Amino acid sequence: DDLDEGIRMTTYDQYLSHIRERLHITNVPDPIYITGASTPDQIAASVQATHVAVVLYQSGVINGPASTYLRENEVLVVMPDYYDVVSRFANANLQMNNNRYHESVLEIADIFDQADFIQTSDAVRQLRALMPTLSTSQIRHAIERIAQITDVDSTDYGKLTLRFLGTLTRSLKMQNAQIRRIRPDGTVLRYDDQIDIEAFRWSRYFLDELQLRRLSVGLRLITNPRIARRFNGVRIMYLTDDDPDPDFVPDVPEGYVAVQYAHRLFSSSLANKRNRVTYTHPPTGMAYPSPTGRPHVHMTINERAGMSKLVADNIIASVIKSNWVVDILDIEYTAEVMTPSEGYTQHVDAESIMTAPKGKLFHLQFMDGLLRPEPSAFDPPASGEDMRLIYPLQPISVARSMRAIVNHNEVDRPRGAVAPSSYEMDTGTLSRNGDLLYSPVANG
Amino acid sequence: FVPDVPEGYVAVQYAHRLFSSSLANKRNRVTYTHPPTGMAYPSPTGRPHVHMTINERAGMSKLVADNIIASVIKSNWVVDILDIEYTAEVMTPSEGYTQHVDAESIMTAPKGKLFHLQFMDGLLRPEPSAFDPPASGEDMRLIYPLQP
Amino acid sequence: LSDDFKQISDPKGYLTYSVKYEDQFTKKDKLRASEADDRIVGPTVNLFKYGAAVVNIDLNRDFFDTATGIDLTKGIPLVQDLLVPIGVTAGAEQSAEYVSGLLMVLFKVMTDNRLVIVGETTTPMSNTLSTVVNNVLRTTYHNNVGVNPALLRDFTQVNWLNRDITNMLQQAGTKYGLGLTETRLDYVRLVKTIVGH
Amino acid sequence: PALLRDFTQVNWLNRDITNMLQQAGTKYGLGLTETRLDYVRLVKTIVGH
Amino acid sequence: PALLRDFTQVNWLNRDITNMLQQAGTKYGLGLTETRLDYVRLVKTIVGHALNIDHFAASVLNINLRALMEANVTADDRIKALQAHSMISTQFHGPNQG
Amino acid sequence: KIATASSARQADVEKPADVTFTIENV
Amino acid sequence: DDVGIMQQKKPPTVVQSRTDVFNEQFANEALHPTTKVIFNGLDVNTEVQP
Amino acid sequence: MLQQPTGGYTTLEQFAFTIRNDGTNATPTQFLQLLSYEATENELVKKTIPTPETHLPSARNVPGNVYIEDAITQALFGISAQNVNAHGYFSRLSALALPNTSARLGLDGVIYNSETINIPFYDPAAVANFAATYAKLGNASTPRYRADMIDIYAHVGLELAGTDAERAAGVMPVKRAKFDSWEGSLISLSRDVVNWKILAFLIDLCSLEGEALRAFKTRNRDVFRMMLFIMSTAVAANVVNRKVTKRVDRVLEYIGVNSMRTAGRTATITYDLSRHEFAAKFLQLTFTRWNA
Repeated sequence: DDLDEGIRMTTYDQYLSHIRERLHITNVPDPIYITGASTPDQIAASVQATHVAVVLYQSGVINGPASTYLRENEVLVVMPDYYDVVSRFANANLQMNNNRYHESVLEIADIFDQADFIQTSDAVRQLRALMPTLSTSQIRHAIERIAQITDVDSTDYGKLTLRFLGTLTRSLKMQNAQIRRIRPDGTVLRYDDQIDIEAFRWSRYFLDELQLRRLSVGLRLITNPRIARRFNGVRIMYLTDDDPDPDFVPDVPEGYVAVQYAHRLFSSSLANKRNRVTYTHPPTGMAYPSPTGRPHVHMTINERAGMSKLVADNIIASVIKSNWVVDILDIEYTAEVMTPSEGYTQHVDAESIMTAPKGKLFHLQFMDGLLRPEPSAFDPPASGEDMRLIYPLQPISVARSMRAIVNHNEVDRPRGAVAPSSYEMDTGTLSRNGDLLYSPVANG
Repeated sequence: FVPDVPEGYVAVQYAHRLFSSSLANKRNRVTYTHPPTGMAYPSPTGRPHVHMTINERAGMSKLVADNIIASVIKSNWVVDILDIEYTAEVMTPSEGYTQHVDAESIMTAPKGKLFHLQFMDGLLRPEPSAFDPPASGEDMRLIYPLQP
Repeated sequence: LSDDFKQISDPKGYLTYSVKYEDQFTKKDKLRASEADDRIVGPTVNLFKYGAAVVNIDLNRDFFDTATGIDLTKGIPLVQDLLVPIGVTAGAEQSAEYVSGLLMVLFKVMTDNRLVIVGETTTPMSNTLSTVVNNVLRTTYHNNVGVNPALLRDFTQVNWLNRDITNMLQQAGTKYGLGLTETRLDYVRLVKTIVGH
Repeated sequence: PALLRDFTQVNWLNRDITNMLQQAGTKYGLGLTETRLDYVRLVKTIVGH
Repeated sequence: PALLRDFTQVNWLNRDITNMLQQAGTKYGLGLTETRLDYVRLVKTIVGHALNIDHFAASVLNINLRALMEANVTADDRIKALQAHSMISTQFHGPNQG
Repeated sequence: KIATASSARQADVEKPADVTFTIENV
Repeated sequence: DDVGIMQQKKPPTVVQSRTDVFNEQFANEALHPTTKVIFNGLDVNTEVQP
Repeated sequence: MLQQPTGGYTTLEQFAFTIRNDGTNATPTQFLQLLSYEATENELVKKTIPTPETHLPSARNVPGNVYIEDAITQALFGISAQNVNAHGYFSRLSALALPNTSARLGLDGVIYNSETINIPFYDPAAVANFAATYAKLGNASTPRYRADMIDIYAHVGLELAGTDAERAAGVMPVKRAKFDSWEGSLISLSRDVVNWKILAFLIDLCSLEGEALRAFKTRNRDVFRMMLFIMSTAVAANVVNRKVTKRVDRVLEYIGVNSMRTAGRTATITYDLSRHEFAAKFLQLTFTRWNA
């Protein structure tokens, strides 16, 4: 089975936030619950009734014909929770497994056929995933800040200004909010075209149509890989500076052994009248007081936060003397790509990479040494060796359109030279409706 | 203590012809060609474990000497310089090392110079307290006796 | 009238090419374009000049200005004091600034109410242009042509680049074009006729 | 002492504290834990830290 | 004179020069040309230029170039000359022999 | 002479639209 | 492909100066490429040949 | 996608290899006819080639379209090729080795990550077979995996100069090649070879099996010999001219003996040590495949 293939399913909270109000607004019966005695024909009648291909799950183990129907028709089951999901399905083949699934964003547009009530896409979810979880006051701070940037006097917004109670702030959070009539009890009523005006039907995130149209293009821009120039993680490996390409990531050598960093791996210990920072290899169990003579380790450091200066220094010393590879994942960095004539203006000692606060943004520099000209035949030999420690874990030249605009010889291309993508030049046409289009590839 | 040459090292007589400048990736590196295999190693970092023997440092390029010590450090070469004569002093751990000899001088002095190496007898060195935190850093020795 | 838009000529984009040069490289031969072809192809040739070490695609700092709060001196948009800790000053060079940058970028795009009006435009005679340029040109074009690598064709003195760009431009699936074009909206009026460039 | 976890350089202590904090019967927390809004004003009243 | 074609305002000259240049047996050319020695290096690449110059001088300049091109003098040669002029066991180091 | 490096980036020119009083067509 | 005539920019050149005995430490090691070299007097190729 | 012909992609006239001979087009074999050898007192015995390492460069994602054909041909035959051992290209080659990769090898020899339908490309199974060995060019420089740069050249000489009897025997006298030649013949030949679409050659060398592979090896022996010839001129200790009866005969001493020369010279292309590593590795793989 392809990762795309299987039984689509989502948590009830997602259904409530995103699918349910839309169903309410389209005047269709609420989707049927699926007990263990649900025929595929019933699910079909439900799906054609709601025009949505969604069924809530109620209770019991679902029979296999229903499962094959749900799978063949890509129907989205809604679940109370993700505990013991396999227990909810009959397994004629026992192929289903709690660990065998593929989490992925599924745009509402792939479900609903009515474009009128769908303003965004997956891009907003991705952008939100970038955001730290915010307390309501942090949300208010964000909104007040954006208001400050756009020269709005946001004073008293979101606040009750009482004569005797003073000012009181209420939460500005109201994600997915809709305008709705309430019964005098205070409880919400479902939208009714008969009494409520059409404008209150769906709120469109309280944005102007044109603002939405533009918001779409902006979302495409924001999630473009070229703009995604904030990188996570740095491999630390003691190697000679051979490769011109900035985006070089040394491979871990064949003999190396992966080891997650943990405080427990390092200890004080006696060794030849010294209290050396012994390291114990998790496989062999062997203790190694000296940074020299340690087994080839590919150590991963997900979080530096508790690490002692002694241990960090010992890890670096192992990188250098025992030839460790240490992938530090906690690091986030911008990455300027220097050209050989401009050198490295900024420097990062190993200590600072190992001790910088989490959540601070490092600014690494990486030479593109492809434009270094050949040495003279009579330049004195270098007895020494230029070395390098820091490397990216991911491609860094994401913004790079072209490279090495010079001739090797007069006619040959320099190795690693980069032509502009054809797409940068395609300037096709306007669509029938005015959207930009690339030229047709094949004539048909 | 005279460290034993580890198994798998290859004996190689030093000769002037083993080292030369050569182009290697946009630099004129001091290349070393390994007499068994014949292979050239532009950099000190990748070289085969070699038990080089230097019967005489006369005529040796200083760049080559830097290269050989570099291979001592990076390629873990064991080089034995028989030309050298030295007096020795055994320091007690309490008096420490009052003198040091650069590998540069070991490599560049005229034959007939008499180096004075010092050595610690660390037998009486104090043992660390059981609860004292480890210190960073590591003592290393580069020059060794060939004889008791 | 309500000022719903921001009429402007010669629009600036969200993305622009940035370029780092190694100045020691310089072709010995001096290419001699006609004055017209230099009027069109010039700003392109000048920017992707021989010796360009890298050519990046950055967010246009001129558009995502400090007035939006965005800083772009690094690889990424960065906005201070948007996503912050409460009860303490936010640390300098905090990573969350990147996310704020994206928000302010998204927002700034969401609110771009620019409405292009045709700027000054030349109409070269065909004979005044090299044929390769003339095939791309469509009668008129703005005197402020931006840059496009497609213009480098038969103009860059770098051989492999010319060969590669010529390949992509001779593919059926990609056709560079510049200047006034036959839009579906041609001859539609709105006090003034709409046209495509 | 619960805060010492993965910060104390003393190994056994961090191991013991990690072990306790990983038991079902005990869980350190550094609140806020419980807001209570008013029924009319809809602003927070009594929080539990 | 081959450049005079379609440029001299003398009609008969243009007609005659055009005749000679349209003969198969004579082809004027100017500027950079595809020599057999293209891409050969000698610190710098060799190239050919069809220059307006008498063939004697062209010949001599070509001779001199090929003379330099074939010499294959290297550092080893000069090192050897130095060794001949040095006290009998001096050692020389530096440039790659070639 | 020392080898050097230098950058460039395409300039903005987005002016507000000119207010002409001449007209192209009858 | 051509040889550089202008003075090229180079990585910083730290001279390690190894002796018979020393205490190696790698706190504040540079991350950028660096040319560690062992001897102080490496300008040895003096005699220019015209 | 181009379906591979039962004879291999080299059967297609689009991939035909040719070299100018004093400026006129000619098959490599009829250039090799002009070659003549004067044997010397020394001998080339061919040691067995060590079997190539199982390890492959990590199939790391990289931005852009790698131009692998030009990288290999430049590393082998180009004037002063640079960055021959830069890893990225080869990581992409290893990505081509994967069972269900989205990467494609264009007939241009460019490697595309996207499935770009507009550009014709070699059959993915065949390029998987080709990359599965040739990505090992990527670890040419790693000390663990450096190929012998000296003894392998015996094989080169055997496959070039060696008479069928010597090729059977596995030993030949060390030889001095020579041919009637024009100015810059070795550079021009190297230029003629660097333009070759050798990916078709290697892909056919890997994907083909049984009778087809053998017929390919006989049909293409002269091509491989021209490649070997360019390399051998790059490594020959000495190359000179000999005036005889108003005709210059180019002379390369010696075939099959790598001098480990690195300094550039007028007469031929030249390997920097990195190029030497690369060519040695390439020869290790290519002869391992050719002799099986």
